[PDB]
Amino acid sequence: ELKETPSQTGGPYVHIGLLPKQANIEVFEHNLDNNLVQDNTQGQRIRLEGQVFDGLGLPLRDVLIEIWQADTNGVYPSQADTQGKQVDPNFLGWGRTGADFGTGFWSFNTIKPGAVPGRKGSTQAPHISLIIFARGINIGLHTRVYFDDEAEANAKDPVLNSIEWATRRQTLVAKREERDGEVVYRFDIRIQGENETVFFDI
Amino acid sequence: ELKETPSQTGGPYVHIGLLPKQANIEVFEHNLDNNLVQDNTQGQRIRLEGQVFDGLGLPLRDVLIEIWQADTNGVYPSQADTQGKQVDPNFLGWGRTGADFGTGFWSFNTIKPGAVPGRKGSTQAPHISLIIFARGINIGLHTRVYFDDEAEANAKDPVLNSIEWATRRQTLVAKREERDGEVVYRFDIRIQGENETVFFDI
Amino acid sequence: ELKETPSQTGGPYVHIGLLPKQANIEVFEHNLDNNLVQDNTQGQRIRLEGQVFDGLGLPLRDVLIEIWQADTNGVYPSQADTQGKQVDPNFLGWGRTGADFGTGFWSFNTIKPGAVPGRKGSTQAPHISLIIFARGINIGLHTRVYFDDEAEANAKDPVLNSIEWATRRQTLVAKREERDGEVVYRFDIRIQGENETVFFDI
Amino acid sequence: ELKETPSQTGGPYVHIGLLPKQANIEVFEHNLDNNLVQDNTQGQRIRLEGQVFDGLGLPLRDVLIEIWQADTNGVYPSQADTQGKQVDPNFLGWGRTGADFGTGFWSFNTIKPGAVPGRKGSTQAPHISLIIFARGINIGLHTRVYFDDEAEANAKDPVLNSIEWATRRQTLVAKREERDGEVVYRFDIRIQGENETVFFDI
Amino acid sequence: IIWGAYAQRNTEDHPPAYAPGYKTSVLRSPKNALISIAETLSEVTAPHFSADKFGPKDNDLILNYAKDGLPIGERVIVHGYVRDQFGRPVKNALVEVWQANASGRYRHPNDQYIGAMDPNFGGCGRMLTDDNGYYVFRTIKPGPYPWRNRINEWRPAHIHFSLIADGWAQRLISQFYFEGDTLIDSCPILKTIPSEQQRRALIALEDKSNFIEADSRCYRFDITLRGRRATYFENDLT
Amino acid sequence: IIWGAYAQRNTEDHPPAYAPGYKTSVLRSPKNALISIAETLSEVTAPHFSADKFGPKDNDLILNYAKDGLPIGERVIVHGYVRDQFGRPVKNALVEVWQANASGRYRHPNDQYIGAMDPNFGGCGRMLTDDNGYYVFRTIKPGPYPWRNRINEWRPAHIHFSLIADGWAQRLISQFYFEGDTLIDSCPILKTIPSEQQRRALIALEDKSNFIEADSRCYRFDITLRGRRATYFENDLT
Amino acid sequence: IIWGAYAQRNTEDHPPAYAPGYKTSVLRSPKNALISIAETLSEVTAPHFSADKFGPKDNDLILNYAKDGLPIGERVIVHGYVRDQFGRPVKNALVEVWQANASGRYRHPNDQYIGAMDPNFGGCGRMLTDDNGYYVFRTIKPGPYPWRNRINEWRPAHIHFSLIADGWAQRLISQFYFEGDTLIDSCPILKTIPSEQQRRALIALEDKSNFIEADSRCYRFDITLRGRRATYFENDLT
Amino acid sequence: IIWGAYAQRNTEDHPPAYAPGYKTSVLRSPKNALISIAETLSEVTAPHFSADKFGPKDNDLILNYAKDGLPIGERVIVHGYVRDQFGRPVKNALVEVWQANASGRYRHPNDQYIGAMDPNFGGCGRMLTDDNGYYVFRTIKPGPYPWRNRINEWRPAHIHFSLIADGWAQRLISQFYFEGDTLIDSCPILKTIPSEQQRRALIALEDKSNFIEADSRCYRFDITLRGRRATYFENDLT
Amino acid sequence: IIWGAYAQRNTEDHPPAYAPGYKTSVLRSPKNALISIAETLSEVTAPHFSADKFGPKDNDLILNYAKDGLPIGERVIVHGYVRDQFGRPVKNALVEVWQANASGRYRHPNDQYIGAMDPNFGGCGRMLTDDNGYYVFRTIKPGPYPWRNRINEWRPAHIHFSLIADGWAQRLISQFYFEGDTLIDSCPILKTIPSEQQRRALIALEDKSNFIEADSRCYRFDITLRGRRATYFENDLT
Ligand SMILES: O=[N+]([O-])c1ccc(O)c(O)c1
Ligand SMILES: O=[N+]([O-])c1ccc(O)c(O)c1
Ligand SMILES: O=[N+]([O-])c1ccc(O)c(O)c1
Ligand SMILES: O=[N+]([O-])c1ccc(O)c(O)c1
Ligand SMILES: [Fe+3]
Ligand SMILES: [Fe+3]
Ligand SMILES: [Fe+3]
Ligand SMILES: [Fe+3]
Repeated sequence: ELKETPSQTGGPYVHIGLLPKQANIEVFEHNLDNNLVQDNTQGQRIRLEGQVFDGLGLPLRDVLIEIWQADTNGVYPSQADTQGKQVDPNFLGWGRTGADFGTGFWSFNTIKPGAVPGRKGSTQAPHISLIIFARGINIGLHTRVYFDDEAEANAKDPVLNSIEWATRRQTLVAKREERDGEVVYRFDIRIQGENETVFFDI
Repeated sequence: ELKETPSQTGGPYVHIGLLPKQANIEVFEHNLDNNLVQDNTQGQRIRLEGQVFDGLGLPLRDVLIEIWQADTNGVYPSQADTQGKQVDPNFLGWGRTGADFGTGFWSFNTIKPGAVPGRKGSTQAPHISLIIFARGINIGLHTRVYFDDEAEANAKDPVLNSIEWATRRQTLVAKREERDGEVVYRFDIRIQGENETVFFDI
Repeated sequence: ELKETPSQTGGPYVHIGLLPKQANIEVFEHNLDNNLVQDNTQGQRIRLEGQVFDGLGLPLRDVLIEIWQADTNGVYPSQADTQGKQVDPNFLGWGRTGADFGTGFWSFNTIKPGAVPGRKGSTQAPHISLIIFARGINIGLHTRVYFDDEAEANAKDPVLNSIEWATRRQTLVAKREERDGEVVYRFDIRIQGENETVFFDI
Repeated sequence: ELKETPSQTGGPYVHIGLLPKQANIEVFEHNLDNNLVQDNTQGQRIRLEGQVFDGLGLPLRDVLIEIWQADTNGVYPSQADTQGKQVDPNFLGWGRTGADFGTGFWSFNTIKPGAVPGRKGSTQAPHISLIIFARGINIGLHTRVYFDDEAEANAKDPVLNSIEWATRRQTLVAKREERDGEVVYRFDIRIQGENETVFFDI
Repeated sequence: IIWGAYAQRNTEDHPPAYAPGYKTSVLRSPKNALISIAETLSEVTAPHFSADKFGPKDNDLILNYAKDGLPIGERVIVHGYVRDQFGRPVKNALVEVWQANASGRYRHPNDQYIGAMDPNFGGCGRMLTDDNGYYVFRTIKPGPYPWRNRINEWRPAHIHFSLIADGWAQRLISQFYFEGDTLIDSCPILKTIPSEQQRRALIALEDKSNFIEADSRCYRFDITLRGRRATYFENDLT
Repeated sequence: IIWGAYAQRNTEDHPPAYAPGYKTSVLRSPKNALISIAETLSEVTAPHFSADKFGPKDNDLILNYAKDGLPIGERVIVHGYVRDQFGRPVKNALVEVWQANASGRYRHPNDQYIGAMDPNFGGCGRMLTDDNGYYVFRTIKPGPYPWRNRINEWRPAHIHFSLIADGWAQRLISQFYFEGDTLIDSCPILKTIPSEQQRRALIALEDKSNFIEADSRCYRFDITLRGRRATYFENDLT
Repeated sequence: IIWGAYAQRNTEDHPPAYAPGYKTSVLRSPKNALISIAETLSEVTAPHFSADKFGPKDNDLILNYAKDGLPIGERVIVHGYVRDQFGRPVKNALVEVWQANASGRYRHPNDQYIGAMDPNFGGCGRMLTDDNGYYVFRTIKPGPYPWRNRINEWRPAHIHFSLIADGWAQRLISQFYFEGDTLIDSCPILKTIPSEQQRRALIALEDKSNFIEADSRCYRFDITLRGRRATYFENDLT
Repeated sequence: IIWGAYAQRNTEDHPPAYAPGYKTSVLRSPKNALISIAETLSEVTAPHFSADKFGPKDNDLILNYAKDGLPIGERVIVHGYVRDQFGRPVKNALVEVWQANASGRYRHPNDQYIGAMDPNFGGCGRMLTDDNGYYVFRTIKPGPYPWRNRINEWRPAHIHFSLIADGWAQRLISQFYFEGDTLIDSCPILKTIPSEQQRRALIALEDKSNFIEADSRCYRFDITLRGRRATYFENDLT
Repeated sequence: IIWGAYAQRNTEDHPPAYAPGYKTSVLRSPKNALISIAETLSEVTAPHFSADKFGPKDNDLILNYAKDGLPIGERVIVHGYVRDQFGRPVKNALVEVWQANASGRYRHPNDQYIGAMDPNFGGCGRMLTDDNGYYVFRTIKPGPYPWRNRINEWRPAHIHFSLIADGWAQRLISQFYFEGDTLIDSCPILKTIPSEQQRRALIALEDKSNFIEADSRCYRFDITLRGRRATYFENDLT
């Protein structure tokens, strides 16, 4: 048996290889981005935005974010999905973005995921898997984003209830807002200090 | 090539060897002290005072302080100074003192330094190099003291701008006050916790 | 990664295993020989003959020779040939013979090869790859035979021009002769001394 | 005691660092060359030319040559010279050149050296110390050039008589010629084979 | 075969989050321990990328950004295999890499190192592993990079790489170095890794037999990802 | 897969051409260095031989020359695999072998050794490797052979073998010996090979588990040929 | 010669700021990493002290505080050299030392150890190194000192020393111990130093040949400070 | 002091002239043994070069050929000392160096390697050692160079150097390599040197303490020349 | 491929029949030597079992006998591969196992050990290897068993296994133990095996990466059976 290749920080210039455009490099015709909604994608469109703060309360201006989620019916666009259901043919389920060099804000244009099956015939509340990479971060940090308008589902969610320190569960719930006719969920990540965001080892 | 001799704490009785008088020992006729102003020293005289707090917010009552600075024209009384200018002949530029065993207050009677040249033809804002030694401190802690009445100079200072966490720069600026006709700059040092003072590896 | 099996001399009796007939052994019904021309082989038939001399100028009477060449159109009867052209269906392209125990003369009945593509879109002058094996020879000696009636092609040949000692290029050119209506190319190989034949590490 | 740094071939591009001009590089204002005669240099001017042949009789087209000699009075322009005599103030005594990339010819414009003292109160016949550097040559080859018009001096020369194989002494004697009013000495160097030039370990 | 969950990540084979020697990790490391969870479909699934979207030179850093000429530097080919911890090949995994140029200079707005920029070099590429988990790309060997951890800190020559494969749990970003580089022994980032054997797992080895005459040298570098166990009894994943 | 050129032959893994200890090499070795060349179609191609032309006993030296009886000697089976340096099997390669008989006597007009001839033994065979690069033949173990290098020189027992495979560059002729033979340590021919590990690469190992009861013993001998590299960028070969 | 900056301090050759074993360092160590800076005139300059101000007995701890008699204890001479990391001598550097007396008792108001005070011993001295970086002083060997880290903690015998030399960057305060003292192996303060070789760099060695018959013993102790590099190209310091 | 002759060159510490592994030496090596001679004034004298003729950037390869910008590559400083075999410093010796660029490409008409040319790099410099035999120059680290000995031969990164000092007998041209380069172990040219200790005498060592923050790295390389013996009795040299 | 006979069983790799230390073997071991025979169809053939007859829980000892609840004990999964001595996988071989329960008590009329019986545990299962020779079953780790060889004899924890595969000659019954059990070093039955390497061939190794969180641990145990040789000449078997 072999050992997993050891992790290393993404470094300050992680943008070069993962988000060339942001670094002003135009080598690829097709560039991966933070927009998961296609013309025929199903489900209600939402905007996921926020910031990542360090132990001083300062936003990371060099952080890279990625999300993984299921379609509107809770089916992942992955051969690994064993639900037997058909997935939205126009949904990648994944996206990538980077904080703004100036403000530190990041965002994704996606769809609100449907409930996904949990272990032992349980049902997970809607959520998006998110990972953080950046200078100073030796191993990508895993976390989940739940929605505050799914109070009843979150109360029965297996992963949230696996956290014995109940006061920390709230750090994983994004707040819904409306910019006119657009639904926006605000999710700020706190790496250190008070209200530190819960991070998972998946 | 040889390795630098490893550092060790100064210990609780650092006063014996560095400030005999304070420890009630009269062996030396000439004793080094915290008064850098001589009869003919040039420049405006100022008093530099403050306290050093530990991680509990309690002042260290056994700490030893030393400062190194240039004269009123920004020239160091050191053969290492390559400015080609003549230095104040009546200025040592260095001083030593210890916190009061009871209150923890320390002070120096010195002169406000003139602007010193920075690297690559830049200009440093006026500052005093200060070092802390004490029981619990394995290696002398280096820091700098800038003055709040030199706002414009500090804004362009190379070292201050080398600190990427802008909120911490303020911890290196002393506050000017007036005890009648005397100018006093208050500089409190916080080793741990909130508003922790910035320490340099020079 | 593994290392190539180390070479060894063919020995004085190399004929037993490679040319049984010459050693008076009749075990095989079909015996490999020095005749590459079949009934329907295309191209002008030529005879390739010569001798192999040692450092004393004496012919080797126990040497074994083999040749590898393309058909009349410069296509090799090999799956490794990537020319996309069809090869003469009646041409092996390979042959084997041995010097005469008495005179030291060797010969092959073959076809004059067509020009073969060189590297980087270049064209090689017609040639036959030849290898020598014998007692005293630790590793088979590689060389090439060009024809003197292809002066213009040889002048532009990549391999011949890769030899910086121009005077040696001539050692690789056989001389055309006519035994009535038969074209014969004479190619004498000199292993040592003056006019030593050029040997390649392919 | 330390060991001498091990020698290495000068390589095919030795010209870059030792004769930039010949390699078409103009970095230096003052470039070392093959002209040892200055405006006021004393002595009869001579031209030293020739070629360097390999074991095939082919000239090296990438060889670098250097010479070291005394002035017209047999005094070296070196602090190491212990003759007590004054040396020509306008003579470097050293020069460098390279064979022509096309023909392989090399040459120096210098002065015919005067007789230099030998060991144990003996007198050396006039000579020039010459060294060869090139691809294929692991260690610079040392040799000397004597002149055929100094027959009587050469007969008594210590170094020439130290060569027990008398037939080889002639390989170190250059032949005098006249291109009108110019004296030219031809010195061809043969590294291998017949008439191989004598090389010294000095 | 019915797949179960990915084997637990062995935290001892990775650098901790907090590593005082690597200064920036001090304020960017959680103080709380990571909360381990049993895997669900969310953790064992991952996106799929079709090779159709990739350009012909996406894995050729020597040419994908060349404008008026070729980049200055050491022509090197890097290849290897991607497997899961149980030795199974990882098929069609997205491999993305980025690096500095021959001067040790990055094409990034935040890089102000005196090292010279190469107008013909970009520093980024990508590719998908084949059915054997094999990958191969061409580039210019990056030069060491000075950075401010301690004032005179230098990253040894290195190439950043990222992988997205079959399961979200396999998500991995790391760096590989070149055999023989002396800066390897003193890099604070590389030393955040606990074991010596793991540090060497990030060193690309010279592959001399695969050098291309008068053209390019070659390095061999294999990557190992976490692997899933097979299930033969209860299937709790769902 | 688009194949490139064969990897460069490592001259350090082979005997030099000039080896004073092996006397006949003195006048039959070039004085000039070999001129290395970049490969072309001429070097990477090779002839093909169809098994149809081979007789049923071509790989059976015990029977292919038996006239009135069986040959005198040690019944031995030799088998093994042929691979290229990268471990890939070599399919349908022509393997030809020849040897002396049990007396150490060769069936060749130029052999005048007192050793007795065997009217039922020929000493030569051939075969083609299968799809796995596997080969197998049967023979009589050859006896050591006295020869004149130094007056009392003796070749250890050995079998000469030759291979013609996929590329002309792979053309190879060599010899293999039998594990345990003491003459191996003093043979001038075997000692022309520089390294000790390479000398051992020519020793056939006793394969006891493959002995055939009351019949034959068996030796295992694998052969490694040069291998081609795969091309992923410019294809200069043509 | 045009001097540049002092070489970077190798943090690995010094104790960290936070060392749980040395309790008082827990609340007196920054939680933030030190911010490294490029040096300026401020860091490479330092004050100058003239020997004129020093008394004749400033480097003689046996006599500089003797009132009615000599101090009780082991008469020892300590000397050595001060060099920068590149081996260059450190001239006219201010060396200040302080220690407890033969009882392990310090002449300091805060010291309440039962160990007996010596009315004729002060415990402090100073001196300037000569042109060769040489220094020498006389004292009474200090006795071990009990202190409260863990209730039964004991400092091995030690002498505190401080140096102010040519550059502010060289500012250094440390301690040296005596060869053979068994308390050396269990001191929490000495063990804050990472490497074993560095811990031994603080041990003064018995210098038997320099003992003064029927008078004093002698210890040799050399100190190494950071050194400046020479500049041969751009001079950015200014 | 009255100087005698230079000590005899130890032929065992140098490569022989004939080295079959290095092909071009086959036709460019004398077949006759070198004739050793007793030294005369001719052998112990050498030319003198005044520094006045040298430009300010002659020892700065990064800038002496820069036209429109800086060269692409790894900024490195190389320095060291030149001594004679008896340890005496070699003063005012002419040191000339040349190398390829970061691509492993030489600025020479005969170099046709695909490696990219750098319009701002020349590849040559020179300098004179000071009174301590010290030398120092700046350059771009050269990239390995492919060449035709065996078709896939590669020179490890290297810098060619030449010295002309006090005596003609000291005339020396050689090459130095960089610590850690893996091509060092397989270079036919470097292997012409008999002993292992001598091969290592040509490797420049990383001098980390002399690295210049955010600017250049540094290598230390010392050179040893032949030395003269002193005479105390008969002076036969003349 | 035409198969010949199975390789000869190496009696030295098995326990002898007579082993005084294992008392019951004294009267149940032949005094005559075994008569070896050449194999016939009788020895190379074996029965075939169809998986259709097997129940869904035949390889699940935790559940195949559970009545009112689950068995008391350590939930463990055991898996591995079955190969012949030449490394070839053994397909569709019948594997039968039996063991005591967590108390070290067997569900057999003749077992009167005080150890407690588990009403929900049977102690027997079976399965067929797949196409890769792979097998896997679940059970409760058996406890050590006291027995009367010497009055205080204890079998280490063990699982009895039996195999019926492709040839009657492969018929094998044996036992495997668990890595780390201290009773392994003193068991008279295990010590009937001559070599140390063979004794270790019966120890199942902890397979930590295959543990199932909050459920079961796992052990890896591979079995090697005798293998058939291929025939390339006379086929005497018939
Ligand atoms: O600060 N980091 O983490 C860094 C800085 C530079 C690098 O080239 C890097 O890969 C990481
Ligand atoms: O607490 N400390 O750090 C101490 C205590 C006693 C000492 O003698 C000392 O040198 C240091
Ligand atoms: O002279 N040789 O090279 C020989 C002589 C006898 C042999 O059996 C042989 O294999 C080689
Ligand atoms: O052939 N040689 O000797 C060479 C070829 C290339 C080189 O870079 C070199 O230094 C020497
Ligand atoms: Fe980086
Ligand atoms: Fe103390
Ligand atoms: Fe033979
Ligand atoms: Fe070179």
